Amino acid sequence: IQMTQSPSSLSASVGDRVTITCRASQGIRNYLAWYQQKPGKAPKLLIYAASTLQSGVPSRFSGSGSGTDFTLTISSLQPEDVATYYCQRYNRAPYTFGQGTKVEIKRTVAAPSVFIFPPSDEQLKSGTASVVCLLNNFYPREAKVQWKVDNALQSGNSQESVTEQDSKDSTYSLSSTLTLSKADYEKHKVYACEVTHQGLSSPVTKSFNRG
Amino acid sequence: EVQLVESGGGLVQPGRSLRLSCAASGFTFDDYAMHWVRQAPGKGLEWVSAITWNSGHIDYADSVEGRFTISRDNAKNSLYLQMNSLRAEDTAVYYCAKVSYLSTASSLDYWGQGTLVTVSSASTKGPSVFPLAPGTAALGCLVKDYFPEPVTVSWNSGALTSGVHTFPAVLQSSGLYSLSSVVTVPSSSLGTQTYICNVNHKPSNTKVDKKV
Repeated sequence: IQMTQSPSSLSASVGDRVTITCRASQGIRNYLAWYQQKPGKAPKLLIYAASTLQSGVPSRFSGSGSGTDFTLTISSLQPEDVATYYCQRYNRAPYTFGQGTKVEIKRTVAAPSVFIFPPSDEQLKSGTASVVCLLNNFYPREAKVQWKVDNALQSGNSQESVTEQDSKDSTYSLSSTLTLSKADYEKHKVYACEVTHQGLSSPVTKSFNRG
Repeated sequence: EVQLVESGGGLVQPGRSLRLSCAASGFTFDDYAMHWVRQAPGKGLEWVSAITWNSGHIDYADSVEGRFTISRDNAKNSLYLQMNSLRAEDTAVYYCAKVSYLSTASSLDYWGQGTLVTVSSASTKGPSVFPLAPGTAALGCLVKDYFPEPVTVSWNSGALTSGVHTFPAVLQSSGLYSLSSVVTVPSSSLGTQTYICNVNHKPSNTKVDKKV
């Protein structure tokens, strides 16, 4: 008993017709369901009996199939439809799920807003420095953050984190953290994050003074 | 208001056991089959176990078999999962789900918010929380060096929703996690309205209102 879906991932534009397939390894008649999971939340039931809609579910989600081959169609992709969709066999044990299909959204390119944060004095007391750079409400995901300390490129000492894709305006957000000890942090004046992004004809650079 | 509230998750050591509970209300529990599904982090949904309305038939995912024991108390209107001989990749968010119709041959039509289970021989460590201070301005809190997940973060006792971004946690070299939550607010405020990040990390039983 396997359930397989394709694609594993897809981008598409608001208005587009999206298609997701699900292949059961053995005839399941119409005991197939479709679930959406938004990031952060618990899964909702969209379609059951291969093609029956759950109540209160918008019509633009449509399901077809019988036997082994099944299909979820979303026929007018809206920004709130960003999630991962799962098929599930339920005719019999095992009640197994497909691998999932992440669906990401449009959209026109948008520039980040860049902010810089020094480490609080309550933290240098603690013994270590954290410097934080924030990129806000951009698209697409791709972004380069180069840290610079006394104009020195910095390498091997940042971690990064991306929020999932906003349901409303289809954007991402990034925080970068530069960590280094009180030793090095006291040794320099200019800390800076160079931000490089498709929505920015030239890179933007935020910076502060003290140390 | 249909409800399924899981509980019982947390840190547990390799080899040990955990009992997950799930309290049911809204519908008539005594009448439905129930399921346990789980999700590792960033990974996909995996079905675990099912049991019929009268405990008459049980099914387990080869993947547990002889380690997990689903059960229920129709009087207490509650569902259980006894998980034993745990291993790092039993680590996951575990959901209970209700079945839509009568029959086990029916879809799952409602799922709890779930409980995180983390399988690890590392001790809990509470976070230290640091302020990140600066048209529009941005501020936030740095929630550093805690274990295990989750922490949650609101601003101004939930009063402040627009402009909040809480970033997924990153595991550090040290073996602990780090978080950062942020907000965007008018540059005009600042010196007028006050901003407070409210961090809560249960596993360590600490709250901090850091006050930026």
